[PDB]
Amino acid sequence: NMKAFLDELKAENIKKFLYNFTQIPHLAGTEQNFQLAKQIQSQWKEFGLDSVELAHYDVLLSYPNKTHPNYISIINEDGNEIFNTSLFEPPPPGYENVSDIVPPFSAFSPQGMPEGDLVYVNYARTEDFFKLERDMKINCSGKIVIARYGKVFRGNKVKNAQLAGAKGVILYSDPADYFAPGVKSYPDGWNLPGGGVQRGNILNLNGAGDPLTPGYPANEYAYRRGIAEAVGLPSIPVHPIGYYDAQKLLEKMGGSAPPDSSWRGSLKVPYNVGPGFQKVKMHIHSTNEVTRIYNVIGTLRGAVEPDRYVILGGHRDSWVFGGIDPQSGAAVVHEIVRSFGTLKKEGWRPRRTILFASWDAEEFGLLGSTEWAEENSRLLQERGVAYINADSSIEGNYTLRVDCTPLMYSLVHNLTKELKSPDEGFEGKSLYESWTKKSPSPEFSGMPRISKLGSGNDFEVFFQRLGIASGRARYTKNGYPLYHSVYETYELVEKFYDPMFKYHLTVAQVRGGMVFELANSIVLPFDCRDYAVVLRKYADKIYSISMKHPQEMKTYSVSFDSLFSAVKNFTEIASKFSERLQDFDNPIVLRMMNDQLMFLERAFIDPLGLPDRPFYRHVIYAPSSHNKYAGESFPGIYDALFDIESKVDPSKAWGEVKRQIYVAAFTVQAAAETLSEVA
Amino acid sequence: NMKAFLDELKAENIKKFLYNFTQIPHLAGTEQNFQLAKQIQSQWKEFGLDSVELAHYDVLLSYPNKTHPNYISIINEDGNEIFNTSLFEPPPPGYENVSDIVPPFSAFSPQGMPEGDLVYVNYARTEDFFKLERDMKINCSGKIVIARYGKVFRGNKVKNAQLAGAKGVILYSDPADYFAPGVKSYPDGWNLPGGGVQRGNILNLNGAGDPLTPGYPANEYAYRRGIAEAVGLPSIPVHPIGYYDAQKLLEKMGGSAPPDSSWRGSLKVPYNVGPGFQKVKMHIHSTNEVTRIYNVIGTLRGAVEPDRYVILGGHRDSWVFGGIDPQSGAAVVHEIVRSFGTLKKEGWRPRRTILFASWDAEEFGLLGSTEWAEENSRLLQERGVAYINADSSIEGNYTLRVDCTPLMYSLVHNLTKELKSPDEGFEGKSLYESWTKKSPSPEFSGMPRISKLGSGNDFEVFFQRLGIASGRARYTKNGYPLYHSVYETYELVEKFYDPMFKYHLTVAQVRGGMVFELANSIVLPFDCRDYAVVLRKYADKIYSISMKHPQEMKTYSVSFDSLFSAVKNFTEIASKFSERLQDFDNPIVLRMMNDQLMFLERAFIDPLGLPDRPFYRHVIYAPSSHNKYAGESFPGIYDALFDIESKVDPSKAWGEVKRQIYVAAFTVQAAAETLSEVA
Ligand SMILES: *[C@@H]1O[C@H](CO)[C@@H](O[C@@H]2O[C@H](CO)[C@@H](O[C@@H]3O[C@H](CO)[C@@H](O)[C@H](O[C@H]4O[C@H](CO)[C@@H](O)[C@H](O)[C@@H]4O)[C@@H]3O)[C@H](O)[C@H]2NC(C)=O)[C@H](O)[C@H]1NC(C)=O
Ligand SMILES: *[C@@H]1O[C@H](CO)[C@@H](O[C@@H]2O[C@H](CO)[C@@H](O[C@@H]3O[C@H](CO)[C@@H](O)[C@H](O[C@H]4O[C@H](CO)[C@@H](O)[C@H](O)[C@@H]4O)[C@@H]3O)[C@H](O)[C@H]2NC(C)=O)[C@H](O)[C@H]1NC(C)=O
Ligand SMILES: *[C@@H]1O[C@H](CO)[C@@H](O[C@@H]2O[C@H](CO)[C@@H](O)[C@H](O)[C@H]2NC(C)=O)[C@H](O)[C@H]1NC(C)=O
Ligand SMILES: *[C@@H]1O[C@H](CO)[C@@H](O[C@@H]2O[C@H](CO)[C@@H](O)[C@H](O)[C@H]2NC(C)=O)[C@H](O)[C@H]1NC(C)=O
Ligand SMILES: *[C@@H]1O[C@H](CO)[C@@H](O[C@@H]2O[C@H](CO)[C@@H](O)[C@H](O)[C@H]2NC(C)=O)[C@H](O)[C@H]1NC(C)=O
Ligand SMILES: *[C@@H]1O[C@H](CO)[C@@H](O[C@@H]2O[C@H](CO)[C@@H](O)[C@H](O)[C@H]2NC(C)=O)[C@H](O)[C@H]1NC(C)=O
Ligand SMILES: *[C@@H]1O[C@H](CO)[C@@H](O)[C@H](O)[C@H]1NC(C)=O
Ligand SMILES: *[C@@H]1O[C@H](CO)[C@@H](O)[C@H](O)[C@H]1NC(C)=O
Ligand SMILES: *[C@@H]1O[C@H](CO)[C@@H](O)[C@H](O)[C@H]1NC(C)=O
Ligand SMILES: *[C@@H]1O[C@H](CO)[C@@H](O)[C@H](O)[C@H]1NC(C)=O
Ligand SMILES: *[C@@H]1O[C@H](CO)[C@@H](O)[C@H](O)[C@H]1NC(C)=O
Ligand SMILES: *[C@@H]1O[C@H](CO)[C@@H](O)[C@H](O)[C@H]1NC(C)=O
Ligand SMILES: N[C@@H](CCC(=O)O)C(=O)O
Ligand SMILES: N[C@@H](CCC(=O)O)C(=O)O
Ligand SMILES: [Ca+2]
Ligand SMILES: [Ca+2]
Ligand SMILES: [Cl-]
Ligand SMILES: [Cl-]
Ligand SMILES: [Zn+2]
Ligand SMILES: [Zn+2]
Ligand SMILES: [Zn+2]
Ligand SMILES: [Zn+2]
Repeated sequence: NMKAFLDELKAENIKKFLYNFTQIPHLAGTEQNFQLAKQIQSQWKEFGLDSVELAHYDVLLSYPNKTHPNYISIINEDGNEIFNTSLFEPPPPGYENVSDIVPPFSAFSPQGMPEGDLVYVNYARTEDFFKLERDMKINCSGKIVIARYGKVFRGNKVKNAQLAGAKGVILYSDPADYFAPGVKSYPDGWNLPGGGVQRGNILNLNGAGDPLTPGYPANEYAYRRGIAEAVGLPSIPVHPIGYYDAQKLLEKMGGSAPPDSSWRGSLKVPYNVGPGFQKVKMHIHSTNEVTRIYNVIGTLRGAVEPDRYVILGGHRDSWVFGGIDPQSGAAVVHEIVRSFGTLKKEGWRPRRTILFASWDAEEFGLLGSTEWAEENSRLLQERGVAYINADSSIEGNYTLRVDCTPLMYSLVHNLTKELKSPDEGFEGKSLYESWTKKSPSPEFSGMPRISKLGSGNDFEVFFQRLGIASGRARYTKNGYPLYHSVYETYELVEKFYDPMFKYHLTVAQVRGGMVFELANSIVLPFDCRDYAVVLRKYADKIYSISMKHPQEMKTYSVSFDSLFSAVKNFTEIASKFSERLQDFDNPIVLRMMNDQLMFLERAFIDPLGLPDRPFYRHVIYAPSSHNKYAGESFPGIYDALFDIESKVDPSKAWGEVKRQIYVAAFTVQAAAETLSEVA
Repeated sequence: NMKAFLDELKAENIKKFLYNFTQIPHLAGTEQNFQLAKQIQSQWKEFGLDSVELAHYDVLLSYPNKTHPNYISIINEDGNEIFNTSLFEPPPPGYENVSDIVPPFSAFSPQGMPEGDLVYVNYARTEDFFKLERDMKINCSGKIVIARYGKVFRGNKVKNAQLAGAKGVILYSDPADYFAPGVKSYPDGWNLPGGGVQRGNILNLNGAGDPLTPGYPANEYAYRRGIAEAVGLPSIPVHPIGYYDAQKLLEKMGGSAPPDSSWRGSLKVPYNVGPGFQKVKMHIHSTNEVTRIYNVIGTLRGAVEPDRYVILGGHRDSWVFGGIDPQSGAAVVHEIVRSFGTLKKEGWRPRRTILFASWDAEEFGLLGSTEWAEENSRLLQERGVAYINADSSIEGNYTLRVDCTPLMYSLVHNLTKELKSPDEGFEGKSLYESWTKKSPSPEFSGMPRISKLGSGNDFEVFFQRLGIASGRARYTKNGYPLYHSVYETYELVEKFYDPMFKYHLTVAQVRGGMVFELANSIVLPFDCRDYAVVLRKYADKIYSISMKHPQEMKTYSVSFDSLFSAVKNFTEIASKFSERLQDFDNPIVLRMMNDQLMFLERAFIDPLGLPDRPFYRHVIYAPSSHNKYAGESFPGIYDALFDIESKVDPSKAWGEVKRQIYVAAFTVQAAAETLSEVA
């Protein structure tokens, strides 16, 4: 049973694995990450899984030219390079003989050497550019943005800069965002040093996966698009830097003052917006190449319903050592596997099949999970019960953070009531109790906050494309300063985040317990009434956004009646379905009603996808078009409404709002009807 | 059991229903067809079904203007109308007081009054236009085609004419195609009189359904496209005529002689190609309007697997009386229903649920079946076992004609061995025996011909869009002369086609028996090895077509290795799966293996659809792009190869051939892998 599963999980084992996974870098496409794949595969076999395979793909990756390094310069009137940005981050104590630390770079930047005047765009959010071009009338065409990291996924910043006419982008970490007050830089605390730099990709893939093979797995015979028809590439060069290098570029900034204090970081600088101050010159030399990646897929066959899959997955590739991101998730998955395999060795099997995955190339655009899911989509869509992600277990040590589909709200509520809080001041009390005192829902009542799933991690294809119920759980802060830098080490974790490994252990219990229950409970632990509740809230919300335009709603006859009508029927049919679920015995009726619960998330998929994003097919949730990390509810209506006052042809824009209301109402009705009696 | 089902079916009942369904016209969108819907619904209730509902939709239909009739004219130098074509067909004996016989028209023609010179294009097939523009260098721009009916779906002719620059199309029935030697015109035989005219729509919908709501059901709150963004409308006027009116238009034809004898009909005319001879003028005045249609859906709940649906469906709407098309199919469905409901009344239930449908508006583009399937797609795709169509039971009286997915080849083989042939000279012998002596397969061996499913009938959405295994069966000739004319009456059927109603009865046994077996057999009666066999044949075929371009295949490295490799694995995995299907007991393993058989057809669906035809998603079969009625195998590769010697950029054209090989190979592999062990 479950308690046996949970008691077998040990903090010491997690620590031991984390140490083992973080001694060398494990960058996607390198031999070191292949070797770790082979190790994971051996150990998952010894741990007891029925099978463990490597699935490999040849996908577009991106690396810096080892002999022609990337950097940024200030240049004078005569073209001499008076300031050069660092070529590498200062390696942390004791790691100075590690080879193959990839220098800071923006994966997938095109090559180029643009010169021009700087403009400072704050976080390069959609609204930051709105402030620039609309209020301040500053024009970014032919300019070079600098933008600080924070708030939104860096791909969105680059996209916004492109559309504003920019010819390059420089990203940097501002200490207002990445330097927490009163704690020391690494190695003496967990803050970002001025030489530290955040790596990461800058693609705008919108669920496509490998940019060369959208729709189809990048296997041995795959037909690849030419690089110019590739999906999601930036067309301007991009490079990130630390805040020491950034102070040098920002201190000379002229032109307009910052519009208000929310544009000002905490470097001792004016934070003028520009343009200009001498010029800035980018040197970027990174190549794209097709490179083999390896997913490890472990199978633990179910005893009764082996054709029903519960998937626990997270990535293995890291930018550098991956002490938090991802090896603190991976070390948790490893111990979960060990523990399931221990039960299995004593003759136990879960009722449903469990798949365990170590994904590759997540850092480069979720490529490993996506290619695999493109290869196995027919299996996943007819047999896929649930996907639980397993990236970083900790990004802080304050409380639990859970993002999931409404179908798992009750499962998570119940599970955390049975678990001991690891928090200081809640010993004896339940994880539910600490989590809900520390992070209460705004949306009602005596309950913990659970957020919407956006994207930016490996659950994306499973949820947004295929409609498999998904969740994720980790310990969070009240990203983190050392995110995607060389300073993310084992030492960072043991010394400053989780010395006892008890937050790790709690996350392993939450992740492992969700999976256990999904794989073993007789009736699937999904509550469809939870979907009914949030659908009303999302419909109230999208309605209020529309009601900011009362005249247009009158003129174009914009009714939401059909959506509220669908949400009411969903509520009603969902009640009747839960009554039936309580009142029945009989392996056919059980299978039928489980298939209804399993397919309910599936019912929200529209095979035509959302407008211009064919691979985002969930009608209720999609990643925000302005921030891949954030989920948006009723995304088709929300985007049809966004900035609608600026459109040229209002009747066409409002026509499209109404079309999206119709699609959402139809889809909510049709979802509901999957829970009606079947005949 | 089955024999009980079959013995309850009576020829007299079929005759009785046919008579009842053919006394007045039942045109889609008229009150008469609504009344027949209500009648069907009452009777299916009295016959015993658990429920019977009307599902209605508001769809774009097309009617002639009652006060401004459509016609064609010859006009002289001064614009006087010297010949006018008939306004109506001479009504048959005894029906001259029937009101609301819709005059001949081409449903969905736009309005217009074009004048110009005639050009004669034979059947207006793709190759006919190739002969015109390529060999004979005749140019159809600003001209008016006339084309005879035959060979290909009339929508394709209109499309071909449009792309050739034509400004109007006149369709007519040539006696070489619609006047069988040695039999008399109606009412004294079954031939087309010179005043008879073939109605029918001329849309190019490619699976879209209602032209205003592609993707989504045309329900009460549907957002409709404007008519100018509508799907599949012709942009030139079209009108059909009989061969008396056609002789008048053809006799004066000048310009080039016909290129050979296959362009010559059997009117005593030269069959000159034109252009010119005086001019031709079209008067077309038909409107498009949104009109309510009604499907009747009957449910017979399954006793064990009520969440698994076997669907028997056919249309109810007719152009006029619908004596063959469709009421001879509908009268068969009615008796099948009666007969199932009789068993039900004696306490029996089928194992799986059976749905019975009387579709509306099939004649206008398969709109009734498609809208319903767009509304219920989530149900159909997770629960849909099979669809059997039930249009015209007879189009002749020579032998059986069966088109179906390979998955039903063995079911149909077995079923027809248990049925008595109704043929003259095969009394005592089996339907299998007559069918295979009369119509032997070219493709191998001692077996009857079974054709590929194309489209042009209500199975389209179920098979080509949703991937539900489908079939159809009817008696055929060695279309038929009176197709879609006023002369298609009950009398036509009783006097000349099937006086005893024994061909009807045989078709009711074949249709009803297929459904019985699908709904009641413990293991689904699908043989996946049958798919393996035809996949090799289709891959040999597509390969041979490519090998007509050996140089290009060398230059661009066009390999089919991946496809043959996928077909071999499918063959192998399909053998192993059938071994397992024989060797097992246990309601879970049974359900699992049935789900594997049910989803196998589903596995061939590509959610991105075929290029430019998003609603044709089956990778193995699609309607021919040159003839909606004909199925084409590996349609994505075949269309990438079609007329490839004429493309401007050969490396791009051959690039697209290879991409399609990759899609087909991936899809065959992925389909196969759904039949592998599940964990
Ligand atoms: C939520 O669930 C309910 C089911 O309880 C469902 O209600 C349906 O609403 C539609 C109207 O929106 C109803 O449509 C009617 O159907 C009848 C036949 O039974 C027609 O005669 C009616 O048509 C006339 O009136 C229209 C409206 O003014 C006219 O425009 C039209 O031209 C006709 O004159 C009418 O269309 C439907 O019957 C009910 N079903 C019920 C009550 O069982 C509702 O739609 C669901 N919500 C969503 C978004 O799906
Ligand atoms: C039909 O079924 C069979 C399964 O029985 C399946 O065979 C697979 O074929 C591919 C090759 O097309 C194999 O790929 C290999 O994988 C190994 C790892 O196990 C690699 O080391 C190999 O890579 C090297 O060689 C390549 C080819 O020259 C190089 O291009 C590459 O860069 C490497 O140097 C190789 O890729 C795969 O392992 C087998 N699986 C087996 C035999 O189990 C076949 O693909 C199926 N057909 C289709 C269309 O799916
Ligand atoms: C991580 O742990 C594994 C196994 O516990 C270590 O890999 C083993 O290393 C020993 C000594 O070289 C060998 O006997 C085995 O062949 C290895 N097992 C494998 C690959 O499965 C691995 O060295 C540890 N990594 C580090 C850096 O400490
Ligand atoms: C979470 O736990 C609650 C309380 O145990 C569960 O709700 C009860 O479930 C039982 C078992 O079916 C019902 O008889 C009770 O009537 C339910 N009570 C309440 C308060 O609703 C709930 O089902 C659990 N959720 C899961 C496991 O998904
Ligand atoms: C077709 O058959 C049906 C029923 O067998 C006939 O409809 C019935 O007509 C009688 C006499 O008018 C009434 O008592 C019933 O109300 C009708 N039943 C219905 C609508 O279900 C129908 O008239 C026949 N049609 C023709 C043209 O013969
Ligand atoms: C059609 O009938 C043939 C002959 O009865 C069936 O094939 C046999 O099926 C039985 C029952 O499972 C097997 O034990 C035999 O070995 C099969 N024999 C042959 C010649 O293959 C076939 O399964 C039937 N097809 C259906 C009902 O789909
Ligand atoms: C790295 O830089 C130099 C200069 O262009 C050259 O040797 C080599 O082509 C580069 N490597 C690449 C493009 O991968
Ligand atoms: C920047 O680097 C370039 C190329 O190596 C060099 O010419 C220049 O001197 C450098 N500038 C400084 C200040 O070091
Ligand atoms: C973890 O522990 C303490 C407890 O509040 C906290 O103050 C400290 O900042 C935390 N560590 C990190 C890295 O957030
Ligand atoms: C039928 O024709 C006449 C002339 O245009 C007119 O009375 C009426 O508008 C027409 N009906 C239509 C367009 O439905
Ligand atoms: C054709 O019909 C028109 C309109 O009714 C009329 O003016 C003309 O006379 C007709 N031609 C003949 C030959 O009847
Ligand atoms: C039906 O019966 C006879 C038998 O051969 C045939 O000659 C006749 O042409 C058939 N009827 C039709 C309409 O095809
Ligand atoms: N999690 C990685 C990848 C995100 C993505 O490519 O969507 C990041 O946030 O950088
Ligand atoms: N069966 C009808 C309709 C075909 C279609 O619209 O596809 C015909 O052939 O006219
Ligand atoms: Ca891909
Ligand atoms: Ca529609
Ligand atoms: Cl996660
Ligand atoms: Cl048919
Ligand atoms: Zn990560
Ligand atoms: Zn990361
Ligand atoms: Zn028909
Ligand atoms: Zn027809």
